[PDB]
Amino acid sequence: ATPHNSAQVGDFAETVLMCGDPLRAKLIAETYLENPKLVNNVRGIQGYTGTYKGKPISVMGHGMGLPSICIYAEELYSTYKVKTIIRVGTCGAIDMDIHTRDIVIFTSAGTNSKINRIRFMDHDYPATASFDVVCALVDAAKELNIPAKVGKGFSTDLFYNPQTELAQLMNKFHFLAVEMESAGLFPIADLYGARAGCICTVSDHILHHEERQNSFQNMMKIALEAAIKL
Amino acid sequence: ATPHNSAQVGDFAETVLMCGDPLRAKLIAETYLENPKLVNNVRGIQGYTGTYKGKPISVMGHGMGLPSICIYAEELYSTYKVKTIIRVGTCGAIDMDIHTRDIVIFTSAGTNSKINRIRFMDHDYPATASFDVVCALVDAAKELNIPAKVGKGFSTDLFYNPQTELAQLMNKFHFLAVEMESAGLFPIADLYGARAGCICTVSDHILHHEERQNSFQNMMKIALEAAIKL
Amino acid sequence: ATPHNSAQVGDFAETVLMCGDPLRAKLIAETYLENPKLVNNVRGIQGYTGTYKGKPISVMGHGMGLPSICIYAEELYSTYKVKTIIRVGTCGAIDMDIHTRDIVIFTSAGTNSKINRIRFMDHDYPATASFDVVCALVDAAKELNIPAKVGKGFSTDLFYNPQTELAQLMNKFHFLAVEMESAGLFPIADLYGARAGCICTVSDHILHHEERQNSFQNMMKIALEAAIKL
Amino acid sequence: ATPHNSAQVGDFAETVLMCGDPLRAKLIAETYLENPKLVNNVRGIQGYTGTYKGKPISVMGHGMGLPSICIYAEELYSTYKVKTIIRVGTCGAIDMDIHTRDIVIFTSAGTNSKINRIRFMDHDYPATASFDVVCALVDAAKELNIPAKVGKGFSTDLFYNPQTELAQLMNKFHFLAVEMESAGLFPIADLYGARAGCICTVSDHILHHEERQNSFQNMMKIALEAAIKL
Amino acid sequence: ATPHNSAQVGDFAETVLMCGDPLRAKLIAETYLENPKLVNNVRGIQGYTGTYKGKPISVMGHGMGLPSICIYAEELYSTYKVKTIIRVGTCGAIDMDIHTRDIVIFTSAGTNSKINRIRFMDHDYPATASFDVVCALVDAAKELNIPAKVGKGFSTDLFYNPQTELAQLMNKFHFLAVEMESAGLFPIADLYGARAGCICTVSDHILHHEERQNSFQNMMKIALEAAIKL
Amino acid sequence: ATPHNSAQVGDFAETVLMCGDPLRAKLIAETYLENPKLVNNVRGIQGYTGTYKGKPISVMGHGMGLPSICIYAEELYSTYKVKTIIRVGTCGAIDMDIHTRDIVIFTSAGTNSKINRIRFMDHDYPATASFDVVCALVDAAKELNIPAKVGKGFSTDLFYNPQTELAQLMNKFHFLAVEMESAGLFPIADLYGARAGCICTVSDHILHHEERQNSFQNMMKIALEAAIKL
Ligand SMILES: Nc1ncnc2c([C@@H]3O[C@H](CO)[C@@H](O)[C@H]3O)n[nH]c12
Ligand SMILES: Nc1ncnc2c([C@@H]3O[C@H](CO)[C@@H](O)[C@H]3O)n[nH]c12
Ligand SMILES: Nc1ncnc2c([C@@H]3O[C@H](CO)[C@@H](O)[C@H]3O)n[nH]c12
Ligand SMILES: Nc1ncnc2c([C@@H]3O[C@H](CO)[C@@H](O)[C@H]3O)n[nH]c12
Ligand SMILES: Nc1ncnc2c([C@@H]3O[C@H](CO)[C@@H](O)[C@H]3O)n[nH]c12
Ligand SMILES: Nc1ncnc2c([C@@H]3O[C@H](CO)[C@@H](O)[C@H]3O)n[nH]c12
Repeated sequence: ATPHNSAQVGDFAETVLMCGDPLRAKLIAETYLENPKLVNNVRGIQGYTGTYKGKPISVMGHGMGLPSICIYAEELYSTYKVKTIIRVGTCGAIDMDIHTRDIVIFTSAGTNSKINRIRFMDHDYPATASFDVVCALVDAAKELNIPAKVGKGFSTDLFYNPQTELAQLMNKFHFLAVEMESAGLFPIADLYGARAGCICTVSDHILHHEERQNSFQNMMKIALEAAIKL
Repeated sequence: ATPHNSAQVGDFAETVLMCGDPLRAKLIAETYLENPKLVNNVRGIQGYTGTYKGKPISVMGHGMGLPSICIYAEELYSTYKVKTIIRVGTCGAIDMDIHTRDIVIFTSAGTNSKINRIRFMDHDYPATASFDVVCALVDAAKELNIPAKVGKGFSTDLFYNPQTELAQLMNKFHFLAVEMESAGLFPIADLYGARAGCICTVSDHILHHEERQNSFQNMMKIALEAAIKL
Repeated sequence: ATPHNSAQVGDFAETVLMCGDPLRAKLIAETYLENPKLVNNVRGIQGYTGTYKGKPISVMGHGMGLPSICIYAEELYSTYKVKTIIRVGTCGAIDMDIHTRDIVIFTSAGTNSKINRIRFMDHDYPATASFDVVCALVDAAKELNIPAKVGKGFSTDLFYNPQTELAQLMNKFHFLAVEMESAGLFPIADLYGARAGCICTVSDHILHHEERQNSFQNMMKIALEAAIKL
Repeated sequence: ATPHNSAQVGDFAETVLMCGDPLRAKLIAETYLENPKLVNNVRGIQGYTGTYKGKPISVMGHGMGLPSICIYAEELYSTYKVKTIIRVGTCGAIDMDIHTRDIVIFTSAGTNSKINRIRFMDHDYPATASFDVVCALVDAAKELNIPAKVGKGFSTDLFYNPQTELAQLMNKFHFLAVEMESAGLFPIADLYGARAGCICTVSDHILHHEERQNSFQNMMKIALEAAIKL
Repeated sequence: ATPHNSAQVGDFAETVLMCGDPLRAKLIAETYLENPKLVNNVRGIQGYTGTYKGKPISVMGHGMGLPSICIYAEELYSTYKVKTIIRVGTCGAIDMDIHTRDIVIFTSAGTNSKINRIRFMDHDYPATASFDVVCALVDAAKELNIPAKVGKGFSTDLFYNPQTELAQLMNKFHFLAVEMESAGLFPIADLYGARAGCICTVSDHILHHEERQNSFQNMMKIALEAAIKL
Repeated sequence: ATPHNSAQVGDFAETVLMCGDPLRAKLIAETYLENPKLVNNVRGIQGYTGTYKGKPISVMGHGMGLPSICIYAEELYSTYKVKTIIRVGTCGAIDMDIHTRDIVIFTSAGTNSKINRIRFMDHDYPATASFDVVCALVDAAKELNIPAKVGKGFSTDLFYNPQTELAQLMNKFHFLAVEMESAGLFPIADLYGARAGCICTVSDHILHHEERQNSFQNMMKIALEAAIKL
């Protein structure tokens, strides 16, 4: 149906969990979904659809960077009529009080990208996570009683950032972590009157980089349960 | 103590409700606070401190525009050691599904101002409301069972906006309303490791402008109760 | 008539003196105007109209910041058909040769605001004071023989400026002082084919902060006489 | 060795051909390389190393978008000491005189991304292809006598571009096609004193979208031969 | 002494009149100066020094565009210790009330150039003419009783401006005319604590282009007399 | 025919060599052209037309700066129907491996100017030299066996650059030299579906400034021969 998706309308669940790593998405499909079926693998993207506790749910990779997830997210809402996209994955801690292996739920995401300024008449668009998804993710975290920090994230265009001072500036403003997609995903959801959210497990710390899967499985539990709540 | 505040450290409660209209703040102090005392009136700003259900609370005007509230907010967190600032007031509906007299709770605020880009190395800072305050405001709204829409707000520098197309662009992205301070307030709270939030009652609709105090008193109830919860 | 002015067309003189402090405006009305009448107090803005040496003249507060004065100024020219707005007030010296208590007449004003770029296709708009008003203010200063420095001003959006290097950069370019409205006022006057100007008394020095009312009364004399000349 | 590459220094040839589609890279490795060995598959990126006409050569996917290829390209030059990266792939024709199935060799690439402005003090960096690689690609095209258009490319951040007028603007300036990586790749090569180039086969036309593999195999022949020449 | 001036310190008068056309400068030197001597002709720039009513005065071309006059102006203030530069020349009327052959005295100049933003931390620098020079030029105009309009000018980087809407926007803001140097000249004078001004004769109208030398000689009279006053 | 050219269509050859210095252009016309005739001298621009090895060719000055060459270049392509403009001249070495007296052929040019962003919807336009002209210039250099470096150039708006760090940033990215026109010339050629190129002789080094005509005559030989090839 699309240049990046061979699947047809209906093959994707109304709720899709996405992570950058396509192999991670395959793993997630085999590990948590029941009767998972490969619905799209254009570009090895590993798009699957199965069920969790009886409900339809899909998992697919989204690549790295705002331009990448923007392609997939817009096609999903627009063509495959998806309603909710929960980004799942890793990120780099910024705040000194945030440590590796911690779980973070984004309320919103800043960015050094130009995409949102392009779509918003060169103004400041607040890439905000859908309050529904934020609440569902936090409640899931509370019900499962899994500690999770909630707050600002930062979607960078440069994993290897030349502006070495930015890290400290963000720490002063208490940004929790850095990843590379949220800032792009959120506004697209708004455009389609749909929902988006993000939950990540800190894989490294950018201000002083210091059992890893345990944190990941917990994050997955939260995303999954939150998906059902939604 | 400051160029805009005659009061001294301790005169202000750790939680302050602020609105643009200084007379509105005087009214709020006389109407909802017990034993309200004028603690600052530099520039007729009408800063009062009293109690609500036994707890210390202050109300003060903040003028109109990001530059204005930025002055007051930074002095409060920094000098008067305030912990929470809940902006209370009016705003203009953008979204067609939002009508005059509706109540809106901001998750965040976009802006055509340059302030946040100045403080954030010319990047996109997501002016986000403190998740605690957003939750407190929403729960108060739920407990009081008062309908309130939650979502993106927009803090403009131009009440009379030359860019007449912006209104429709924002409606496409589902921004709820427009006011003139939130985008400035939120980042300052982050800088001081403190909290900020905003709740407004739609006084007009910018896309087709269509009992007004009733909506205001309800909004005040929510802000007040949320203040206690915090 | 307007969301910020209860007065009607004709209640305001064709020449209005404005300052940020509403109480200062009340003081000015009681101290220099004859038969002053409160014509607008929406938001405690303290708008009065009286006469000086027989001629009709109004004084009103304009709040702090470009967004604030922009609201008032545009309503005045547009709705109340005002012809001349002379901003009166305080400011912070930048230039080392300018000392506290000095009087400054702005030829123009720079700014870190985005407003003028928004109204001028993202280009450099030179927020310039009306040559008539500049001349009237300087001549008044000469006739009264009151020393006054004439030159560039700077309208900041951040009273508490994070960019601490800006102050020195401006001193190198010989900006006289900093305030928070002129840059917004001037272009609006141009749009309405009307006039605007600004005269301030240095209340503090930002590069080395070092009887204060005496300087203020002198500034007021100049503004007042210049108003008559216009 | 890197967060995105499991391989070690020496596993990659000094010349690497990269395309967005990881499956395409696997295909290229199986189809044109002799004794291809998977040297990196972190994130299913499909990184192989084999030989072409006796010389060492690697092929790897780079994902979609500037942020993506920027990660891979910088790690390759920096860590794996790669000297030449030739981007191979598809693109969308812009120019009316360019038709689907045509082959294009980029002299340089424009972009709506902010990455280059971030690394170049907010100025205009001309993302230029290494003259050596451009010449090698063109000579290969001449020696093989395969028609190929040479000129400007455009690396977009938005496959689905909101600014629908851009396409025509680019056609007026005679940009040949649009893809999503070149603009990011070129400057990185410059930084490492290394080389980069790009050759694409038009898969679609954005101004009037109108046997496809034949054009692809030809493009591959050129890239491959040019690699040997380098 | 400089890469663009063969003359040495002292060869130039402290007051220099400059125009874009080098032949025009030669003409001005032969027509109004007594005992004019060629002090610099690097690049055929036609730099002369002579006397007017006994006082030392120099005239030199400055080429077209901000980058050009910026070179000459900075070398003059810095190396040749010039104190006052009065730009003399032609310009294009913008305002409908301004007609060809009219004379205009710039209070300041806007611009679509990036130079001032580069030297002013990306903010809005108000390219303002030295109040002394503006006054000297206006008084000369009054004493000679030669009608001259005073107000905003615009220094464009594009004589052939792609943005065809700008002309009307500027007419709404009442910009008097357009030329290509003032915006660059003024800030440089500020930097050197020196003076600069500009007076032009409208040679064409950009909104409806409609004896020409007569207007020029009048403009020259004003510049010359103003030079003596300074 | 134009405000800057007295000549008429046909007076200029389809190939024109341009340099900033008008006297240099006169010299070039007298030194290398046969039967050179002055076809335009508006503003002492020194525009000549003659023949080289029997073919029609014109040489004209273009002043200093992008705004300047932009005027001349656009009039030439548009009005005088010129097909190829080869910029000839001097420049300042940036790269440490480039020394005074070296010859440089630009593949493209970066810039701190705003012109290209104005004509390209505020995006990154890659000011690229026509591949034909680059090839013709390089082949001429090869056939004459005259060493010449090929690569990125930088067209500055500020000969005296306040941003002293830029020089080192450019050296890290391996920009060869700096001049003041190329970035403006290239995009104009693209707009008119015509060709442009640039070849310069390093007159100074900006990172450590260290027989000069010999290098110039060699550069001229290359430009001239390349002109014939085109
Ligand atoms: N410290 C970090 N910085 C940027 N991105 C990431 C990530 C995520 O993984 C990828 C970068 O490695 C990308 O998809 C991003 O979302 N993990 N850690 C990161
Ligand atoms: N439609 C509207 N647009 C912008 N601001 C406001 C407001 C609020 O009141 C003031 C503008 O009238 C300002 O403080 C803003 O926060 N109400 N309605 C508004
Ligand atoms: N040093 C300073 N910086 C900025 N603004 C001001 C002012 C004026 O008073 C207010 C800031 O205190 C604001 O209205 C501004 O115009 N005085 N001194 C100032
Ligand atoms: N019309 C088009 N627009 C943008 N990118 C592409 C492409 C390439 O394929 C991906 C987008 O589909 C991305 O990697 C880009 O480089 N092909 N066609 C394209
Ligand atoms: N309509 C116009 N637009 C831009 N510049 C000018 C000029 C002046 O002459 C040159 C442009 O022709 C340049 O130096 C500029 O200052 N005259 N008329 C102009
Ligand atoms: N180091 C340098 N920096 C900038 N421009 C130049 C030039 C050329 O000569 C003029 C500046 O002197 C201008 O036309 C530019 O293209 N030579 N050396 C230069």
